[PDB]
Parts: sequence; structure tokens; C-alpha cells
Amino acid sequence: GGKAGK
Amino acid sequence: GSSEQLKHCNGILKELLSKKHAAYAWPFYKPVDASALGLHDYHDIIKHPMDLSTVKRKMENRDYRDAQEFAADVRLMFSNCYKYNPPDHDVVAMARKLQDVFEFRYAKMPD
Repeated sequence: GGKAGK
Repeated sequence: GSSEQLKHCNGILKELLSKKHAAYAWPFYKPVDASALGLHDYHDIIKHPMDLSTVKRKMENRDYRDAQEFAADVRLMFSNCYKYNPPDHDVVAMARKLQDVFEFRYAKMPD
């Protein structure tokens, strides 16, 4: 789900 | 389509790229590199990628003929983020903050 946590 | 309106757009763009907003603007500085990030479905979901470096190139190249065309690209960049990422994702919270910066200054468009 979406990008890796930034 | 005035020179004056496009200078307002260019000012907004410079602000979005400035250190003032870098803590949440940085995910939008360059095109999403889907391969580098392992996002192998990104270009199946996002049909029209957009980012601030592309907006900057189009402004410098005199691609934008009016403010509405510029605003559509900036908003497209945010929309791509809202489409690809869950609404509780950190990058989405960053998008919302930067779009707040954009929308409140864009609204001050000279008539």
C-alpha cells in the first residue's frame, strides 16, 4: 500500500 | 495569461522549492523513480507523473501559457500522491501540507 514510510 | 499572473506562479514555485518548506516538500522535488523505490505498479496506476522539477522546467521553457495550466500540473502532482498512497501515509500528510501552502498563495492571484 503506497510507498515505504517517510 | 498575463506576464504578471505567470510571475505569481513562478513565485509560488520558488517558494515550494525553498528551504522554508523542505521538511515536507522533498518527496515532490524530482520524478518518482519507481524502479529505484521498488514501486513496480506506480506507472500502471499513475498515467501522468508530475513533480516540481518538471513544473520548473516547463516554466523556464515558457511552456505554460496561463496560470490555470500551471495550477493543473501542481495539483496533478498532489493528485498522483493521493491516488497511489493510502490516506494515512506519511507522504500524503506531506502532500496535504504542501498543497495548503500552494492553494492559499495561489488564491492571491493578481486579477
